[PDB]
Amino acid sequence: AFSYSSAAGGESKKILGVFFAAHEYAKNPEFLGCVENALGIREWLESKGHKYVVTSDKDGPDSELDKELADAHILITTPFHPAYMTKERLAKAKNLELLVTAGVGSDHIDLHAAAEKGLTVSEVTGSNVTSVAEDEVLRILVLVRNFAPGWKQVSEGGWNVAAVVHHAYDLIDRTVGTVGGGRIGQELMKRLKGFGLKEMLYYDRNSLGAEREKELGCKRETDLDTMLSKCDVVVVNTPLTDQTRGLFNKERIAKMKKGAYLVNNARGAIADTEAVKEACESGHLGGYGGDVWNAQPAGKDHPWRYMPNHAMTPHISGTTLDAQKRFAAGTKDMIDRWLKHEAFPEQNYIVREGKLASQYL
Amino acid sequence: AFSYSSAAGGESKKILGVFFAAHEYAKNPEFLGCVENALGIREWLESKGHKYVVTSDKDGPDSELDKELADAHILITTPFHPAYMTKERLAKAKNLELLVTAGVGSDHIDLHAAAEKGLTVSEVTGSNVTSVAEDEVLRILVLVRNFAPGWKQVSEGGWNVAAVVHHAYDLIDRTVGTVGGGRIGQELMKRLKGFGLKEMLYYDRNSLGAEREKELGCKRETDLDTMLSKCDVVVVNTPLTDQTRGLFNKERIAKMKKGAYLVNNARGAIADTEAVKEACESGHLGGYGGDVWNAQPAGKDHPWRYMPNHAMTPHISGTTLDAQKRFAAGTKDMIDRWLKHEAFPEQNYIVREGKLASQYL
Ligand SMILES: NC(=O)c1ccc[n+]([C@@H]2O[C@H](COP(=O)([O-])OP(=O)(O)OC[C@H]3O[C@@H](n4cnc5c(N)ncnc54)[C@H](O)[C@@H]3O)[C@@H](O)[C@H]2O)c1
Ligand SMILES: NC(=O)c1ccc[n+]([C@@H]2O[C@H](COP(=O)([O-])OP(=O)(O)OC[C@H]3O[C@@H](n4cnc5c(N)ncnc54)[C@H](O)[C@@H]3O)[C@@H](O)[C@H]2O)c1
Repeated sequence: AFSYSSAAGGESKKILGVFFAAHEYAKNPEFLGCVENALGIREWLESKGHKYVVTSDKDGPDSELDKELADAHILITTPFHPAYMTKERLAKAKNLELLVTAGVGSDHIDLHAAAEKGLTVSEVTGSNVTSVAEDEVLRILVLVRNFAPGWKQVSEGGWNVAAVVHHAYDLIDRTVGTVGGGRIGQELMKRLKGFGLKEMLYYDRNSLGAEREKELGCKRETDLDTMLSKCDVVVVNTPLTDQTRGLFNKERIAKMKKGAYLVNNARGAIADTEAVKEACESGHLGGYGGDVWNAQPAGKDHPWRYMPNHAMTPHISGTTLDAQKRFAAGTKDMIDRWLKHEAFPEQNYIVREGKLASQYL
Repeated sequence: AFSYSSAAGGESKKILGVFFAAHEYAKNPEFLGCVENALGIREWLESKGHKYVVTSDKDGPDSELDKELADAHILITTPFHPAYMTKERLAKAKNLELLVTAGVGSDHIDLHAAAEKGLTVSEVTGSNVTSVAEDEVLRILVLVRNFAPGWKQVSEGGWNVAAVVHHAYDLIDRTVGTVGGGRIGQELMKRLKGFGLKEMLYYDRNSLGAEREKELGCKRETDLDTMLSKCDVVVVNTPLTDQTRGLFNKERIAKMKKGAYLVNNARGAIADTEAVKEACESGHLGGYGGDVWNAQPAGKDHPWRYMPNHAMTPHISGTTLDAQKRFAAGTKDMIDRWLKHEAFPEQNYIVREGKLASQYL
């Protein structure tokens, strides 16, 4: 009922948010990361005379996302329920100036297309990198120690120790490799310190400190194939870039030790769907697990749901209640800064001044 | 077909082993811990002119265990499929001199009764204490991060991030308490080092080093109730003694923080069955998980199978293929030493010279 705002010329800005529905779970106000509570920023936007419109309806061209997209200045996405911003969707977005990811990973945006339009793309760098590091250890131990079939077995009334431990091992004196030595890569190695690994290995374009490598008890592998062929466990910790799409194909998976484990809480598309299914069926992989899929939601018939020895979940690790707090705060901050014509922290920029952040090249 | 042995007077000794069946999984000879492969010691016993008899049939009084028990000199048990050696069963065991546990925890033996008969009870101290420490971290992360419902959800074709993360948290800046600062207690704290806990706490009759406490980043809690009321997560790491039976009752569970997590890979009976079920149903417990049950096998109707927020499996953690190697070797060694009238390592003795090891008092 108020026509103006505290912005230039009192132009009312429209902020569009796409979040999953929490339905009854939204009764917990700590549950910020959902369409119902919308990061708890509605009153703070409405009180500036700005418009705040949110939806969980992002799929197909009849979507609330496509309706509302035309006159939106600011788009908030979340990786857990990601608005896929194609060249077409960006081109219809006539007022769009800022794309902010409530989480980490902005690959659900056409970054090359956003860059060409001079749009700004940002994410809450660092906000759930500890949460994913914890979940990666979870997935390693669950696959190595064969937890899931055992939990299934006793929940359905059975008792057969052998049907579980015929495929259960200890992590001690095994070799773990992280593809990526970024924030999550490093938080993983910090958390694998006490497990008495043979070696902790990382592959990245960037050497860490010699001092950092000592701190993390890790060693750099120059060649990826050289790292993979030493590893009992492989963890994916890169963004989804043009370099990293389908990086874990037939060829690259056969380069891994027989019965080795593949954990991916980075992005599904970094691992070829059919290649992971088959190597799980053959046993060339001891198992595959992660919260991330090449389509979000994953179609009912995504094979990663039904393949053997999998530790799959929906996209949960970076959106625990504790993670939601951090990326909510970071999202509000960047919208605050944008309205104040203030630079974001340099690390939060994925696309700025028509250029992609070096880690997406 | 040979009537004598390399023992005193060439008395053929009978070694009785009770193991679970591995059926087809016994095709893997690394799968030592099963009735079919029987720790791979048959030829080494038979070649000394000793008798080796093994069975998975240990339950009821019509059992192969009860038939064979009468004339057995040496009994090998395993906690994963434990022969319950009651006062009655011991009294029928006319030749029995040595009870050796292929694993750790000999509570499935009436130790007070074994002590009265002057029998020797031993276990492979240290043999799977790293394996259980790993699995305890597994169970903590699985319960805190709510893995299991998510794995169930996607395996049955669903997709609902909220139905999982409404009860999913991060471990960082939370407080973990281990009831027991023994081998597993210590291997747990070593593995929780990198998780940025608020505090790592332990309760034990025995202080560790001041130097050890620094090494483990831990602090001692004198009063159990004082430890419990600070703890987001509680891990059970004591043997099942007279002190520790039903230690986790109604009263003691209500002393834990609301929505706190209880992990038990020690022994089921340390936690009252109904008390754990109810506190899981009320949410006073965020969840309960472990591989150990007060009856082994657990009856089809054990409530811990069907209660909410559980991370239960059969008894697997201390009998991964890697653990089986270590307790097989230790069992063969102690039988070797017994035949040579050689003392076992002091730590392997549960019952010696009519006395119980201090940690079972
Ligand atoms: N499951 C979740 O909820 C969740 C949450 C957080 C992040 N993620 C995913 O994890 C990714 C990693 O996050 P982060 O915080 O570690 O980011 P980061 O930018 O700190 O780390 C990424 C690392 O990858 C390296 N890299 C990029 N392309 C490479 C290539 N071709 N070869 C070698 N190294 C390459 C970079 O040098 C960098 O060190 C995110 O981009 C996101 O896709 C998922
Ligand atoms: N799930 C499995 O497969 C598996 C495998 C290994 C052991 N376990 C169980 O774990 C138990 C612990 O194993 P461990 O290797 O740490 O043994 P440990 O003897 O090194 O540690 C036990 C600790 O409990 C303490 N303790 C005993 N009674 C106590 C009491 N009333 N109050 C306070 N402290 C008390 C002792 O002081 C000791 O430090 C075993 O007895 C066994 O029951 C299970």
